[PDB]
Amino acid sequence: SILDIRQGPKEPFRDYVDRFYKTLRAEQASQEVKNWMTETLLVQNANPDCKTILKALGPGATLEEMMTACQGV
Amino acid sequence: SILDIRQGPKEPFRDYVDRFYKTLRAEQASQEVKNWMTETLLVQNANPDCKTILKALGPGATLEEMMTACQGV
Amino acid sequence: VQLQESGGGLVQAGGSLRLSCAASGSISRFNAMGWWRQAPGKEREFVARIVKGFDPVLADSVKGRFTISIDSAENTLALQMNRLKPEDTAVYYCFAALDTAYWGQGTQVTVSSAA
Amino acid sequence: DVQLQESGGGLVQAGGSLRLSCAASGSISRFNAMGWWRQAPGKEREFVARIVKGFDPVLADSVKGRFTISIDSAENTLALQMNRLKPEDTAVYYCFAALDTAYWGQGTQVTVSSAA
Repeated sequence: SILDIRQGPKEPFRDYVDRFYKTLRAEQASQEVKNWMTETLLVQNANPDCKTILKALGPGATLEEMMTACQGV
Repeated sequence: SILDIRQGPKEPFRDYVDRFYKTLRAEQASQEVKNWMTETLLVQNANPDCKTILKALGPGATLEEMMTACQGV
Repeated sequence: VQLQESGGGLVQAGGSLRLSCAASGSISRFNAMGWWRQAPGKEREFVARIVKGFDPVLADSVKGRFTISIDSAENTLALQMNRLKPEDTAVYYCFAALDTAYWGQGTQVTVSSAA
Repeated sequence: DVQLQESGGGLVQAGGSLRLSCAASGSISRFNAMGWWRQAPGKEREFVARIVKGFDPVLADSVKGRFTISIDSAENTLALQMNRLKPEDTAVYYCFAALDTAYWGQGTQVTVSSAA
C-alpha cells in the first residue's frame, strides 16, 4: 500500500521517491488522487527534517526542486 | 491532517468515523480525493479487527454498511 | 467460529452451480457475510455481500447471473451461480463478520469444456 | 547554529514600496533553499516566495506582478522587494532557509494603511 511508503531516517530522498513511485505504479486509484498522492502524500510521508523542508517550499514545487531542497539532510 | 486519524484499539467505530469526518471537513482536498479518503483511507486506518471486516466488504460499501458490519468489535 | 464452503465442482460453459457456506453456531448473529473468489495468478476479487438489514450487493461481472441468499433454517449462506463462463473459474470463499472477520478455506469452481 | 533575522518592516501607505531583508549566519550559498512566508491575524501561514538552488524564483499569484525575491551574496542576505503594496499585504513576514532542516526567523511586521 502506498500509505506504507515512509522515508527512512537515513534514507536519501531520491531512493524514497523511487520506492514511492514504484508502489505508486501498482496502486489502484484514479489519476486525480494519484496526482494528490504525488503532490501531497509524498510530502506527508517524508522523514521529519526533509518533511519540514518540503512543507516550507509551499505549493507547486517540482520533484527536482524537492530533491535539491532536501540534499542537505 | 486527515492521514493522522487512526482508530484506537479501544475506540468504537462510530467515534473514529466522527473524528475522521471532522478532520476531513477541514482538509484542503478535491472532492474526488475526499471520496478516496472516505472510501479507502477510512478503511486503511481502522483498527485491525474492523479493518479486516471493512476490507472483506469489498468496494462501494456505504458508511451505513461499514458502521453496521463492525458493531461486533 | 468455523466456516466451510461446499457445492463447488466442474461444469461446462453455460452451466449452473449452487455454493453453500455452513457456519457453526447461529448464522443470524453475524453482522455481514459474503463471497470472494481467486483465480490462478489473479488477485482476490469480491463477488457478493450481505450486511444485516441491507440489500444484497453483487459485483458488476456477476450481477446479471449470480444471486446471494441466506437460509437461517439451515444456518447456511448460499450463492447461486447461473450462466457460468470459463472466466468464473476460481476458488470461492465465504466470510462472516462478528468480533473480527472469519473465512472458510474455499471451494474450487472450474468451468471448462469437460464431459 | 543557523541564525536568521528579518528586517525592513514598518508602516507604509498604499501603493508604496518596501524592502525586506533576511540576515543569515555563515554564507547563504550553503543553503539549498530559502524563501518567504507571511501570516495575518486569524489566517494560516501563506506562501510568498521561494528560491531553490539552481532554479528560477517562484512567487505566489497574489504577489507575482509586484514582489521580487533576490539573494545578495556580498551581504549574505535574502531580499524580498515589495512594490505597489496593498492593504491585503499587512502581515508578519518570515524567511526560511533549508539545510539539514528548515530554519526560520521570528518575522518582521509589514503594515500597509491609509495613515502616516
